[PDB]
Amino acid sequence: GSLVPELNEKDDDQVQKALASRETQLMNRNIEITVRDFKTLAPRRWLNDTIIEFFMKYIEKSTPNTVAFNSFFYTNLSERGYQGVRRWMKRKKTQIDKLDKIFTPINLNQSHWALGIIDLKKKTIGYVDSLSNGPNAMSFAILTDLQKYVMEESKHTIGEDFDLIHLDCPQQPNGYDCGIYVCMNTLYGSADAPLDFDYKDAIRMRRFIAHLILTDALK
Repeated sequence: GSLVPELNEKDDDQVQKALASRETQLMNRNIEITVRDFKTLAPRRWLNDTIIEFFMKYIEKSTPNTVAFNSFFYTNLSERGYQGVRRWMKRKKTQIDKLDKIFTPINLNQSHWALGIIDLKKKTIGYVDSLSNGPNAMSFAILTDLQKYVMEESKHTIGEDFDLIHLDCPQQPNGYDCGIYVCMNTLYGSADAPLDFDYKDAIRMRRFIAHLILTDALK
């Protein structure tokens, strides 16, 4: 089958409109998306925090027993430890012991977008990068932090024995589609699907998110 649909002509045009539009509110559901933000979905552009946040919340609402944190989660966890993110789970109206997965979009050095996947059932923490040179210091750190997070959040009941892995995923053909690939990996991860997508699937993602935004998908 396929996880990212092809838009019908009316839906793809609505997107086109909004992209060529000069308009301060396409959406407000607590994520306000503007044409300015929307335009980062436009082709060849760097996807911004707001659009990731949107997609993440979409995934949450469209996936049982799943939490998909925004990109500021990892920044706070990294700079301030667990104490800097200790209420974030409670705010999700759930408990960590009651989840299948936890997604964490990661903005490395403000440009490079990557993905952390905590799979509580599989007992793994994966680092997924679409511009991967291989294991490195930052990926190691990400895995270590996410593990620490699990260990704390769970009041030290789970996480200490998790497999800390580097998950292969499809590699982007350019230096700007990181955001999209993160979204792609999140969607697939959420469906427990192998990360076997291609670049054509990825470009369709841009239109899809755009569609989702314009159709008030979070509602």
